[PDB]
Amino acid sequence: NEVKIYSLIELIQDFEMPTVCTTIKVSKDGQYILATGTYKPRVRCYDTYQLSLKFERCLDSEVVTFEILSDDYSKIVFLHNDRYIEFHSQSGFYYKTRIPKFGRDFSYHYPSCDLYFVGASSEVYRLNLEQGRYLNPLQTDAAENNVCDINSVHGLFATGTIEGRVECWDPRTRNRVGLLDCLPTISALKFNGALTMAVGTTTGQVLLYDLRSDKPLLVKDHQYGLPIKSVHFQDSLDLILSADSRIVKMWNKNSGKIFTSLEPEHDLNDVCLYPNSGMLLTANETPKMGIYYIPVLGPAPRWCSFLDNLT
Amino acid sequence: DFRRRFLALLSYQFSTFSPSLALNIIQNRNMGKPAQPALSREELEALFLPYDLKRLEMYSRNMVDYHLIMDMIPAISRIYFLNQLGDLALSAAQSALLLGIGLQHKSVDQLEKEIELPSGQLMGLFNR
Amino acid sequence: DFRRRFLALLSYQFSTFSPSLALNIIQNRNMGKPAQPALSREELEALFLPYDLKRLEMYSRNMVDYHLIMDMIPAISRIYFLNQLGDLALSAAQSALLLGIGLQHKSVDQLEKEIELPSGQLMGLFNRIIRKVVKLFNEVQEKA
Amino acid sequence: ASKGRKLRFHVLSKLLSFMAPIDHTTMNDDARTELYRSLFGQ
Amino acid sequence: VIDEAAAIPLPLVKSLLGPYLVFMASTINGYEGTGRSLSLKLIQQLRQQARTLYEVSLQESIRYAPGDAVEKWLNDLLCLDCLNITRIVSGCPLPEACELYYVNRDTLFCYHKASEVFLQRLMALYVASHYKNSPNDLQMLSDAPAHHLFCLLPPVPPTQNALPEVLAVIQVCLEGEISRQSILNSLSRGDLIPWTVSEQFQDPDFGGLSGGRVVRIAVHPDYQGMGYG
Repeated sequence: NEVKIYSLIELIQDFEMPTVCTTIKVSKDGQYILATGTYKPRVRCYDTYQLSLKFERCLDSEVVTFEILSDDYSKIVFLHNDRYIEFHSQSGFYYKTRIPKFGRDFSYHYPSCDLYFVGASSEVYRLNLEQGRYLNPLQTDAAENNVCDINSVHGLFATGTIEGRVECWDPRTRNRVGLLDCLPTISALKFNGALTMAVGTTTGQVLLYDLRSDKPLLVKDHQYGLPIKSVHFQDSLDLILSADSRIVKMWNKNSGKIFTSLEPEHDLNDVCLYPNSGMLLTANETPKMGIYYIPVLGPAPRWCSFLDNLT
Repeated sequence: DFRRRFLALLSYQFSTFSPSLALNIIQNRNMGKPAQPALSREELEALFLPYDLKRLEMYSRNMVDYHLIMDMIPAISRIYFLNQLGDLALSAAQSALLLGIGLQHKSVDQLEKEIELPSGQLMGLFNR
Repeated sequence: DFRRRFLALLSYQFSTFSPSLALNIIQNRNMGKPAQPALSREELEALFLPYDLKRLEMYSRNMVDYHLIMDMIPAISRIYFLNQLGDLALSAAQSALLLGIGLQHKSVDQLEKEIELPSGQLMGLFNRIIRKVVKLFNEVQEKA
Repeated sequence: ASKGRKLRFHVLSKLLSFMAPIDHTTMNDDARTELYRSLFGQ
Repeated sequence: VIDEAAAIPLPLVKSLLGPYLVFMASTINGYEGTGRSLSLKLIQQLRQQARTLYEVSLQESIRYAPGDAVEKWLNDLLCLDCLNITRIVSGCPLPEACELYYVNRDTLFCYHKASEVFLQRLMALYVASHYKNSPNDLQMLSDAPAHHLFCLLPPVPPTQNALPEVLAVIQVCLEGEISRQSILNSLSRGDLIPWTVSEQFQDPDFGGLSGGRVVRIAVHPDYQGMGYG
């Protein structure tokens, strides 16, 4: 418990959504950090070099989740609870379209320009992006689908289901390569590497899965019954980050030794880790967004290089 | 015996080794050897003179230039990597920085390319 | 204070200095320095382990590979230039040979260019140096 | 079909050539098929 | 121009490329030809790196007619030809359901037809990740004592073919059991570990302990990095 996590004067000015922050994310380059929140749903982009917000864009409805397609801030896709998909170019709003049924989560396959919609239907919608035409559907044969993820290493698509079964599909030829069986539904699904996979459950269990073996390599159980929203992987220290509303748990990939735990004042909607840094970004049920720095986990980010001197 | 040999030989032909690679050799089994006692008062007085220890604490406050304490760093680096001095809870970047300066005798600008951190940040890590 | 600082800093940016140049900085006739206390049993044992002292002793008979005792030399050279270790009666060429390898951490071939003497003769010089050192190590060992 | 309840496949003009196919896959195609056959207990 | 381009290490090849015109030549399934894993690694790098890449292959001998009987007889005798290392069997559980096996050296080097095919499978795998294949090690593996062979196989079904597919092979040579009086004489004047460790640490007691060394570890080129190692 000798980790001495610090909490943050103002690294970025006006890092403050009016009431709450729904989702926090970072770009591939690391130049831009994006956040969305209630009220008057906004998309606010903060430049790391300038330590200020680049722009703020109000939206019609609350955004469940968004994906940064471009390397920079130019191209963003928003999913709405009103079945609305909004595309944003560098200028601003570009186009808006509907999805036949409500969408829980979506993932984009960078090869072939196919974006997959997982929602309140048995079928998982596919939208080709080089040609605007909607592609042929794939039938998952499950009443409700919760989450989806795409493997970067070899392009494998897996969708979570309400029955608790993970079904793996192939983006090429659109056939079901395999299926996995494991009452609680799948809260979070994450791919790490070629061969490692993680399943989150609403009861509060983190199950690490190998693609080749049905049995889980390791299981970690949150004592609270709250579901875990986000599961993240940190390669350098082999630390797996599992986050729920009450607390954030960071533990080792092998043998399940716990690194440290952080409990904030308010519940977390989302958590984010800046690449190759000990800095942690959290979105809370508070106008402020929490910023935490762990010196042990990694060095300070380059744009915040003086933080190491300040400690 | 090998572990003490490798520290002395870093300055002849093993300086070309990247600090991360040399650090991996020193630390193995994901565990520590039999714990030696913390650095003794008699050993401190032999290694560092009272005027020498006077310099270190004055630099820790003034903080102006690290060239004053450059002669101490080869002496300090040996103690930390011999499993003496207890544990200082140094990070991966901080530990690699100590090995580069104390044992491989690399300058800060040279280490900046190896560590890939900015030279201003490496000074602050060295400050801690 | 300056003299002890110079010995440690020969690794940092003073290695480019020629061994003859660094030797004059260390030793000044104007300020005669009394000999520092010789190694006690406590000091010698702390500096060198029994298996370390064994390796130096057997190599003196062998003089074969030169790479077993290379780790010793930075430790040995510091004692000689700190006015400890009694008197070794080292010659000017021998003392420069110890300074380059022990403190500047130069290879024999690179130090050969600076010294300009033939490498085989330098290898003979160093065997003479360590023979004096290991002999004095035993005298301290025998004294107790 | 009302309010876009039923999916329609008309071409979208604004979405045309919105992105370019970019792929970084280390696994060769032969390795993928062998891995896919052996997934889980299969 | 880079001759024997496959033989030199890959990072050194990357610097030699530069912005100028480059000619390279590589060796396959020859007396000194490189393994399949390294040659494929190099040729993949050239494709990945307005460069216009050209590939030419040479398949007719300069001294004798193609299809020579003596050339074919010599090649398979010394196992100098690299082929497909093995047919890819169905993917197996990595840390769970693979069992090592002990290969008999006496029945392997006898010239039954079933034995010969397994040897060609094994030698192609053995020199896959090797910079320059030496036919001497085939002789050394053949007749020198204590060079034991071990291979792990997929879990065998009740029905099987004649020859199982081999994923990994490890070669162990036993050393040690040297008298103390012997080790003292060498220090003043049977593998690398007993002599070097005794020399460095000046320990006569070490050497009387018995142990083996892992001479080589090889994994199938398609399967490198999965956990057979």
